[PDB]
Amino acid sequence: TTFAARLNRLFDTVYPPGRGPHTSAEVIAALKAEGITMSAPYLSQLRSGNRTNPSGATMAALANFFRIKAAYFTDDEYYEKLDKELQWLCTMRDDGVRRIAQRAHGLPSAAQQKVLDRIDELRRAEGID
Amino acid sequence: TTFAARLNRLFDTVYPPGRGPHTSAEVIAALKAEGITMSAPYLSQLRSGNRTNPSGATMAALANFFRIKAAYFTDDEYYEKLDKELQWLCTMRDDGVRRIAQRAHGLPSAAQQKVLDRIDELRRAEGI
Repeated sequence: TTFAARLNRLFDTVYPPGRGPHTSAEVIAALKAEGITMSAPYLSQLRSGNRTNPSGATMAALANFFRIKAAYFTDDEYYEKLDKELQWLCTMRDDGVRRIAQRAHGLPSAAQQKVLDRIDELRRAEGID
Repeated sequence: TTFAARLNRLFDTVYPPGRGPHTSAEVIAALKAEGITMSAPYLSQLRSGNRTNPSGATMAALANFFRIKAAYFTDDEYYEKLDKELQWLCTMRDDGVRRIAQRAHGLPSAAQQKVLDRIDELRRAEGI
């Protein structure tokens, strides 16, 4: 929940289909495309963490870039109100979870539950739980 | 499957997190902000299909907004490779499968397999 934390978070979960995440320069690019002078290193130093605490414009820019609200960055709660769906994304990019979802999509609720229950058996078994 | 639909297919699949599908108006405005200009009711009739076969450049600026490639409208290869994969959501979203899918993410490589195995063990109990 540093700046660079929630920032990179975006960088790793929000991006167009058939496609990987945006580059820093891809962001910088879009930033000049709406007329915004942010130095490309000024992205890096902030993603690394060399001097956190950026200004609101500096924040609202890249919130509006990813097309989410900058309350994400400020309000610790919206961060959490969001991150659910936001995590949820990097969930469904996972083959395995895909395969599973696919297969178990045709069982009855009753049988799909055993799956859910079987799932639990294995997280416990891994020390996940 | 025609532009008026392919463009309508996009508003209803591609939209940002914690957000509703994209709006035509906010589509026009967002382009304008680039310095890029486009009519409101052109698009409206465009989406109605009351004016098809648009500028090669009209398609581009428009894909650019949705952050996808322009081929989505021309190239059906890229398309089917998408919208059916874009069709993943509603079938794999809010189903109850939601939890099954989101619990299962944490799992290790071997574990997910045991779950794949467990499913056929359950399908078999019906017919497979």
